[PDB]
Amino acid sequence: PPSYLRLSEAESKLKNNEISVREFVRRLGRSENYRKRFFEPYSSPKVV
Amino acid sequence: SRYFKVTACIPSLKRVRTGRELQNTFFTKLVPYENWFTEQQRIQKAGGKVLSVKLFTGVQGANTGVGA
Amino acid sequence: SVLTKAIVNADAEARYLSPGELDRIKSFVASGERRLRIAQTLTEARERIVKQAGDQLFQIRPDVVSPGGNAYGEKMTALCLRDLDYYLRLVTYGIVAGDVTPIEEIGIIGVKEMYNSLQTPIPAVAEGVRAMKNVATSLLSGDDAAEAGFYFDYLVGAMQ
Amino acid sequence: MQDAITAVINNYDVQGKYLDGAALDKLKAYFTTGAVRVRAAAVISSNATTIIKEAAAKALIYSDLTRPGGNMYTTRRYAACIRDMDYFLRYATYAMLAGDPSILDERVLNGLKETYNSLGVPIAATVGGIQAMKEVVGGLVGPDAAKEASIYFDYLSSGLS
Amino acid sequence: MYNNVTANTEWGRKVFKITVAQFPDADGLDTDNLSQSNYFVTVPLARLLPEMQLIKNKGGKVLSVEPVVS
Amino acid sequence: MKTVITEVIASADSQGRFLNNTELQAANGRFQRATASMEAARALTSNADSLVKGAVQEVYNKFPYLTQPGQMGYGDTNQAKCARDISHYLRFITYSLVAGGTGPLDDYIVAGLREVNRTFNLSPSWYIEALKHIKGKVGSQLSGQPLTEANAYIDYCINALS
Amino acid sequence: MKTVITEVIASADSQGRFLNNTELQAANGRFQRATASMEAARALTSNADSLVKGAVQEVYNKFPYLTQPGQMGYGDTNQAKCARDISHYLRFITYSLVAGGTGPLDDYIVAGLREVNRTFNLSPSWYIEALKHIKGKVGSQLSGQPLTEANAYIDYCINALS
Amino acid sequence: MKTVITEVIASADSQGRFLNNTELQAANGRFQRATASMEAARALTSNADSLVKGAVQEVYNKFPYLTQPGQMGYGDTNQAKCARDISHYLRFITYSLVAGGTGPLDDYIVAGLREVNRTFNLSPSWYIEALKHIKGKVGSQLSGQPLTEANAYIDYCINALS
Amino acid sequence: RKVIDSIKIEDPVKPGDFANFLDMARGIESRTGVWSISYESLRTLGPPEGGMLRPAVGGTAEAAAQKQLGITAVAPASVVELRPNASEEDLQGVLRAVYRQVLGNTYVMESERPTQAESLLRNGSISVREFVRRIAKSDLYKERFFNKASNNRFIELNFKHLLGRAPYNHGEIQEHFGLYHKAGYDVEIDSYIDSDEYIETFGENIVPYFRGFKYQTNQSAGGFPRMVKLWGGDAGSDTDRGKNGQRTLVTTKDLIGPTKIFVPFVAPGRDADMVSGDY
Amino acid sequence: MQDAFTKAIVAADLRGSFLSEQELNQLTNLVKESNKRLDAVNAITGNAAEIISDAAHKLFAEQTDLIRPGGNAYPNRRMAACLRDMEIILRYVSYALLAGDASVLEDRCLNGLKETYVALGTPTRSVARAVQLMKETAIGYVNSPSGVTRGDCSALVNEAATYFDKAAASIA
Ligand SMILES: CCC1=C(C)/C(=C/C2=NC(=C\c3[nH]c(/C=C4\NC(=O)[C@H](C)[C@H]4CC)c(C)c3CCC(=O)O)/C(CCC(=O)O)=C2C)NC1=O
Ligand SMILES: CCC1=C(C)/C(=C/C2=NC(=C\c3[nH]c(/C=C4\NC(=O)[C@H](C)[C@H]4CC)c(C)c3CCC(=O)O)/C(CCC(=O)O)=C2C)NC1=O
Ligand SMILES: CCC1=C(C)/C(=C/C2=NC(=C\c3[nH]c(/C=C4\NC(=O)[C@H](C)[C@H]4CC)c(C)c3CCC(=O)O)/C(CCC(=O)O)=C2C)NC1=O
Ligand SMILES: CCC1=C(C)/C(=C/C2=NC(=C\c3[nH]c(/C=C4\NC(=O)[C@H](C)[C@H]4CC)c(C)c3CCC(=O)O)/C(CCC(=O)O)=C2C)NC1=O
Ligand SMILES: CCC1=C(C)/C(=C/C2=NC(=C\c3[nH]c(/C=C4\NC(=O)[C@H](C)[C@H]4CC)c(C)c3CCC(=O)O)/C(CCC(=O)O)=C2C)NC1=O
Ligand SMILES: CCC1=C(C)/C(=C/C2=NC(=C\c3[nH]c(/C=C4\NC(=O)[C@H](C)[C@H]4CC)c(C)c3CCC(=O)O)/C(CCC(=O)O)=C2C)NC1=O
Ligand SMILES: CCC1=C(C)/C(=C/C2=NC(=C\c3[nH]c(/C=C4\NC(=O)[C@H](C)[C@H]4CC)c(C)c3CCC(=O)O)/C(CCC(=O)O)=C2C)NC1=O
Ligand SMILES: CCC1=C(C)/C(=C/C2=NC(=C\c3[nH]c(/C=C4\NC(=O)[C@H](C)[C@H]4CC)c(C)c3CCC(=O)O)/C(CCC(=O)O)=C2C)NC1=O
Ligand SMILES: CCC1=C(C)/C(=C/C2=NC(=C\c3[nH]c(/C=C4\NC(=O)[C@H](C)[C@H]4CC)c(C)c3CCC(=O)O)/C(CCC(=O)O)=C2C)NC1=O
Ligand SMILES: CCC1=C(C)/C(=C/C2=NC(=C\c3[nH]c(/C=C4\NC(=O)[C@H](C)[C@H]4CC)c(C)c3CCC(=O)O)/C(CCC(=O)O)=C2C)NC1=O
Ligand SMILES: CCC1=C(C)/C(=C/C2=NC(=C\c3[nH]c(/C=C4\NC(=O)[C@H](C)[C@H]4CC)c(C)c3CCC(=O)O)/C(CCC(=O)O)=C2C)NC1=O
Ligand SMILES: CCC1=C(C)/C(=C/C2=NC(=C\c3[nH]c(/C=C4\NC(=O)[C@H](C)[C@H]4CC)c(C)c3CCC(=O)O)/C(CCC(=O)O)=C2C)NC1=O
Ligand SMILES: CCC1=C(C)/C(=C/C2=NC(=C\c3[nH]c(/C=C4\NC(=O)[C@H](C)[C@H]4CC)c(C)c3CCC(=O)O)/C(CCC(=O)O)=C2C)NC1=O
Repeated sequence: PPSYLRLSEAESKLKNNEISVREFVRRLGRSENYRKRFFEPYSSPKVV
Repeated sequence: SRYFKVTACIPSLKRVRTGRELQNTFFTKLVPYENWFTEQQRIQKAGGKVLSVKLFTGVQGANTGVGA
Repeated sequence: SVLTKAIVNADAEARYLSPGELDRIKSFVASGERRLRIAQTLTEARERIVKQAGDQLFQIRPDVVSPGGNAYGEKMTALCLRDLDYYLRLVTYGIVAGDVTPIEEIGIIGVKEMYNSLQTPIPAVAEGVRAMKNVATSLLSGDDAAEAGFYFDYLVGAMQ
Repeated sequence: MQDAITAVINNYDVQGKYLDGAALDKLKAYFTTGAVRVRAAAVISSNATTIIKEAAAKALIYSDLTRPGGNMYTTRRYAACIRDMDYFLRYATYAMLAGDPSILDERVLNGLKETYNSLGVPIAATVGGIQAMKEVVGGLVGPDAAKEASIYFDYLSSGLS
Repeated sequence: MYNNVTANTEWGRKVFKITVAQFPDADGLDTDNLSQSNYFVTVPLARLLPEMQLIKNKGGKVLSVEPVVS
Repeated sequence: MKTVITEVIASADSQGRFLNNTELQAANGRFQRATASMEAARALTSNADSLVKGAVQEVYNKFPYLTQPGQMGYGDTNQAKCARDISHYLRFITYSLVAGGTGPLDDYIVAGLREVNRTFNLSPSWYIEALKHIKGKVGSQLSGQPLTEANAYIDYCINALS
Repeated sequence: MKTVITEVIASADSQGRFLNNTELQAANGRFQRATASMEAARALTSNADSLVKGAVQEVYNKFPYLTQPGQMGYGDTNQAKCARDISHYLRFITYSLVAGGTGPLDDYIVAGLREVNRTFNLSPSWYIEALKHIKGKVGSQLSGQPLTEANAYIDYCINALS
Repeated sequence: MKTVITEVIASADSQGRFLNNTELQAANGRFQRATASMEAARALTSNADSLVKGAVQEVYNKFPYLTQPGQMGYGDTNQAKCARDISHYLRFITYSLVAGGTGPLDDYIVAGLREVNRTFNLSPSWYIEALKHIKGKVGSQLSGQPLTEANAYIDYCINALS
Repeated sequence: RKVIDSIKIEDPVKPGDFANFLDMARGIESRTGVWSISYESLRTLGPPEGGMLRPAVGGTAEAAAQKQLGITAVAPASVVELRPNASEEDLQGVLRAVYRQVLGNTYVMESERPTQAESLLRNGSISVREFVRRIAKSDLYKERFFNKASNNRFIELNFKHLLGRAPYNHGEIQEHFGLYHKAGYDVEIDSYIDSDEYIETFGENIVPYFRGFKYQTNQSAGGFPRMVKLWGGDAGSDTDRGKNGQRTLVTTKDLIGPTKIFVPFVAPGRDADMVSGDY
Repeated sequence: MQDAFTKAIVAADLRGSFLSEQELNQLTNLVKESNKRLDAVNAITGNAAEIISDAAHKLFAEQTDLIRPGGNAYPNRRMAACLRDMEIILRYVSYALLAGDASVLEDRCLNGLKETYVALGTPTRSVARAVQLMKETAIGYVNSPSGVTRGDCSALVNEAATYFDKAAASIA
């Protein structure tokens, strides 16, 4: 991403081993950057 | 806004996986409070060992400012 | 057991056991004394079952007790029958538990890798267990011999 | 986990022993109590909600615990507490069916003491919630099953203290 | 002299001298470092009965008691 | 010297305490049991020597090389000192029987046993075999609680030597 | 908890030693003595109710002034806590009888007695007089070795309080 | 593990002290002595096979009866475990030679020796006789200070067993 | 001519006169084959003969469990003792071992040295036991191990310094603190030194050494891992100058183990108001 | 320390009660069987050395790895420690048997023992086995002794077994 959405503090949390890759992925799933771009425009069935 | 900071050891006991896996089984991870009840059950239903837990983030008091 | 397998389903859905789950525990436990008799008979004839299994095996495939064979020699043979004694034991465990949980963790998960490493023909080995079933099936009266036979055929099934 | 039938097998397997007379006697001692365990589980399961309600009423609510400053103040925490209660009841029912407490260690007690210390959850108050559910259970299940159900509630409660 | 500074009470101020001769008890050979069985302890008055009790308890023989402070 | 009486007194003294009902009950055991003990004692006392000559010989019969020349079961002095030694053991067994405890055995034979036997090249095996034999024959001189007592102390010596 | 059995085991353990004939003789005393002890125990057990009311009253009859207002034998709570306390003593006496030693008395009543009584302004004299009375009446409930046992333990409490 | 080096270091440490000329002089002894020690070690090392078979046999030749049935020099397993045991001794002798002290002998054979031998009914006499024989033959494999070293350690084992 | 219940009878066709399974039971015989292999010797099976000097799998090499825990210089501890008519270096070696053991590896500065006791210990007017008692009642011991800790830490530090072993049960601690409250610290220190465990082992001239790592007679088996918790390394000490000055170890949750029954079943449930009728 | 009577007393006291007629007669029965109990304890004491020795011979017969270099009963020092532990456990089992209660065994011997062995690298399964062998032989002796009056000692043989089995379970 052109230095976009990304993960300020998210990157340090994943590296540092404060957070584990599964966890980081879960954070990424529920975020504005994600809601917009994949759930912003779709009935309830293809977004699932 | 409350994050526990658990630590576990889960030992694979159904498959003898063949590559890597060190960090898969002995690891420290803050997991948010909303999900920590399930993560603990999942560690326990795999014969895992929950070595440590902490509050880490939240105050250990409550009512306002907890369930955000 | 049936209990271990089933309760696990209860706890995982955060609930008490179902009428169904309770019923099967009841039917299972009613079939207890018979299963215990099947294990006793076979425990009582273990040495006969193993050796006669071992003869039946080496006829059907001798090469293993020959110059370039994995079981060639007196102490390389003392180990092959010992492995046959191991699996008969696990079969008695399985029969009294009513499923394979114990049989599986103790002697199939990791095996095939285990046998393979040592370079033993896995089908050679399943003959031998299949041969043990025959000797043993014959020291039991017709009803108990079948009940025992299911556990022998399980091991034969798993090793492949 | 392990149960009475399974424990007998793994306890002997590590010694490489056939099941012998002593083993066979233990397994009989389990099978002979089996039908009674099943009936008791069906009573507990079908009265689950009433047992929690009566146990909370005798040992938790109408108190400082449910008042501001108390750990089961807020609908959130009241819900979490009786949720916990249901776990205990449900797992004790598993332990009693299995005739082995090992599941109570593997899936309930491990780390729970410190989890409760970390959140501030009152341990002594939780034990009373366990021993009140036992009291109710022992009435509902009858002479046949009372002692056998009771022990796994007692296992749970000395596991926290 | 003795052990020196004692307890501050007057009943701690009086130290006495005991010459003993400990005997081999029974039951066992001592192969460790042994000492010649005579010796002497200076004990304050406040302590004295435990010390004489454990001296005569281990087969000992109290040979002399002396008033060294008082 | 260890007896029921000395033991309870030792335990009282060490807590600075008068004898109480616990300690007097104990003493009654020792006194109630004197009759059986002392019957064993009288029987072992009058039927005595031959036990020594029997056991001495058996040491040579079980270790033949013993009674051969250059060996430690040869010549009057070895064979004399052997009889004497078994006699010492039987003597202390009777004392332990009469005393109500192992004291006489502990103080006069057990304390120091191995050091002595090791310096003098005396094998415990002989002494165990002397005692095993004495135990065989005492089977028909006594019975009931006198035999149990005799056995208790013979076995105590055999364990001291193993 | 001090019994003949625990005492001999303690003494063995502390010398790193198996139980020997000395220690088993001791144990036989405790077992031989159980019959008399346990007869005393059963008699003291069923008469407890009245033994307690008898001794409680006797404390007031010997110390008349206790029952006047402003005093410690006045009002339901003092008189209630008194009955209870004598009942505690009789209870531990029966336990000591059954146990074969003073342990129950030592651990539950003697350890700490004076400190407690001194903080709470409880005179031992009352308790001695309660026990002296209990001793008078137990003269006709028992006889022979059961009485001697009952006496042993009652007297043990009286000495603990002097 | 006791060597000249460890001993002087232990003595320094326990006084909280740097190694001084006293301790370094000591170390020079151990280093100067290594040549003779290590020659003994090499000779004992390559002859091990036969030194062991020689001593094993000599145990049977000196105690003929051991090789009869029902005895402890009979059957493959006893005779196998014997060779092994003498081999253990020679092994630790070479180690003690190489190490510059008795440490290896003290830690691996002496500590516990008698308890083990006593539980397993192993007579030291055999082992002394194995070692006396090994000492006889090592008279012609070595000479001068290598022989003195070999002797020092063989004799050390014989004294450990007496 | 007797009972019905011989009804256990096999029902096959019995063998004919030369079947291959009449001489079957004699066919298992006296050769070197699959029927020659002794059955009960299957468990104790080895390599291709691997004879007797193959090392064990997972070798350990004696004094490595000591090396793993780092208790090498301490298990077993060397015995230091004042011989009669000792020289100066002997007395300095004894004094150093006393200051290492009794003061728990904490350091004394040159101003803190109890000098005028040593002029006497060099005289021989006191023994090593009396000198240990005099140190343990002085302010060097009192400031470090008593003045900033609770009674549990102080009582367990007395066992480590004076007796060299760990507390055995809760009864050892509940006996000693009762003596402390009844009779003060001076009788309390004397209770360890006048005990039977001191007089039997250390006598009158032997500096106290570590005994909690080997077996001692009349020990509880919790006494070893408690001593491992108390040990804290060779370069460790019982100093207070850290961030937690003498927090407790071997907590009375160690000394009494499992619990069984009770929680106080209290009622913060509420009761009151009264109206009457209609039901 | 508890014995079987002391145990009764502690449970009674926790009720605030004089001993129940139930508990009284259970203890009257223990006194009834006490001569047999003394013979049973005496059987072990009188053969302690052989019980340990025979257990030992058999343990190393089965597990020849322990007596190889690398093994936990090698060299002499370790074998002596192992022989010593066998004695210690047999000793506390005999104490429990005189007492009619396992507590001395659990409190003075078994408490912490497993964690000690793991710290040391001592194979607990081998130690458990050595305990199983001591049990076989010890009971052998309890059942077949020198001129004891003939009767039934199975109740006591069971109870002794549970003490051996407690120790085994606790350690493995
Ligand atoms: C949202 C709140 C939050 C904070 C504040 C945060 C800090 C933080 N700083 C980090 C590293 C770092 N922080 C610095 C900071 C500095 N270097 C200097 O010399 C200066 C003194 C200072 C800047 C003024 C540096 C250089 C690293 C990299 C260390 C490395 O190379 O691993 C890391 C490790 C992961 C990573 O490298 O990103 C974290 C998590 N993380 C968070 O989640
Ligand atoms: C990529 C680097 C890496 C390594 C090295 C690694 C080791 C490793 N070994 C494991 C288990 C294990 N490791 C062993 C090993 C042995 N058993 C013995 O007795 C022998 C002494 C030894 C073989 C020589 C065994 C038996 C287990 C299973 C333990 C269990 O049953 O849970 C586990 C637990 C998860 C699993 O069971 O797979 C890990 C992660 N993991 C990694 O990611
Ligand atoms: C601030 C967040 C919060 C709330 C709201 C709360 C409610 C609450 N309501 C309760 C009982 C109750 N609440 C009611 C209420 C009603 N009965 C009816 O039929 C009506 C529908 C309703 C009145 C409008 C009744 C009747 C009980 C008694 C129920 C019982 O005792 O079984 C109790 C148990 C008694 C106690 O221990 O206090 C709690 C904790 N607790 C909290 O922490
Ligand atoms: C499957 C086995 C299992 C158990 C037993 C379990 C317990 C458990 N109880 C929790 C919290 C809690 N537990 C309670 C319990 C109580 N409050 C009281 O005052 C009473 C004394 C008591 C009820 C009787 C409360 C109030 C919380 C919420 C604490 C918070 O606000 O964070 C949490 C934190 C995560 C969450 O809030 O869900 C867990 C994991 N988790 C599990 O996985
Ligand atoms: C500094 C080095 C040192 C020496 C030299 C020493 C001698 C010494 N020998 C002693 C006893 C003894 N010494 C002997 C020696 C003998 N009995 C005889 O008949 C023979 C003539 C002689 C052997 C040749 C005996 C028998 C006793 C015990 C006396 C008794 O307790 O009755 C004792 C009394 C303490 C004890 O019994 O352990 C000491 C201190 N102690 C030491 O620490
Ligand atoms: C108070 C208790 C007590 C005991 C038990 C005792 C044993 C004892 N046996 C000894 C010698 C001896 N013991 C024997 C024993 C035997 N010779 C044989 O023919 C048989 C093989 C065997 C008898 C079974 C022999 C031959 C000697 C002489 C050893 C010597 O001086 O070379 C000696 C050396 C002093 C001496 O020469 O008399 C002692 C102290 N001493 C005691 O004071
Ligand atoms: C387990 C064994 C045990 C004993 C023996 C025991 C004695 C005992 N007696 C007490 C009080 C008492 N004891 C009495 C005794 C008496 N009052 C009278 O009318 C008579 C003069 C006399 C009976 C002879 C009284 C009046 C109190 C109340 C003292 C107070 O709190 O002011 C208390 C203080 C706690 C309380 O108030 O209950 C203890 C501990 N406690 C124990 O746990
Ligand atoms: C590291 C140093 C070390 C030594 C020295 C050692 C000695 C030793 N010898 C033993 C047995 C043995 N030792 C022998 C010795 C002999 N048999 C004969 O034919 C001869 C008479 C004699 C040789 C001179 C015998 C027969 C056994 C078997 C004893 C038994 O188990 O019954 C055992 C018992 C364990 C086992 O059975 O292997 C030990 C520990 N172990 C060690 O670890
Ligand atoms: C209870 C308090 C107490 C006193 C009073 C005491 C005196 C005392 N002075 C001593 C030595 C000494 N005292 C002196 C004193 C002197 N030399 C001279 O020429 C002068 C005349 C004089 C100084 C004014 C000397 C030189 C020695 C050493 C003697 C030697 O070792 O040769 C010693 C021998 C132990 C040692 O050297 O430390 C004692 C016990 N010790 C005590 O514990
Ligand atoms: C540093 C100064 C210091 C303190 C403060 C201290 C506390 C302390 N209290 C203890 C016991 C105790 N403390 C109490 C106190 C109470 N019981 C109750 O029910 C009440 C709520 C409370 C009185 C108000 C009791 C009953 C015990 C004995 C517990 C037992 O052994 O079962 C113990 C265990 C050792 C012993 O019993 O002597 C310690 C160390 N020790 C110290 O050295
Ligand atoms: C086994 C051999 C051994 C070692 C290595 C050892 C280390 C050690 N250093 C200590 C303290 C100390 N160590 C230092 C060292 C330093 N301060 C600094 O700022 C520098 C960075 C550094 C010097 C280079 C200081 C200042 C203390 C005192 C800390 C305090 O009390 O506040 C202490 C606490 C006890 C005491 O103060 O005496 C120990 C045990 N102790 C031992 O027995
Ligand atoms: C409370 C009573 C009590 C017990 C039970 C006890 C056990 C115990 N066993 C120990 C060692 C030991 N225990 C053994 C035992 C064995 N090795 C094997 O291979 C076999 C499987 C087994 C014999 C059956 C060995 C070999 C050691 C020494 C370990 C080492 O130092 O490497 C140690 C370490 C201290 C020492 O070596 O003396 C303790 C504390 N200590 C006690 O005070
Ligand atoms: C010195 C301590 C001491 C001991 C040891 C002791 C033993 C003792 N065992 C006895 C009985 C007995 N002992 C046994 C024991 C056994 N029966 C068997 O067949 C088994 C092999 C063995 C099992 C342990 C039996 C069956 C009786 C007879 C029944 C009875 O009196 O209870 C009797 C009653 C008298 C008799 O019938 O001989 C005594 C006094 N008394 C004591 O004061």
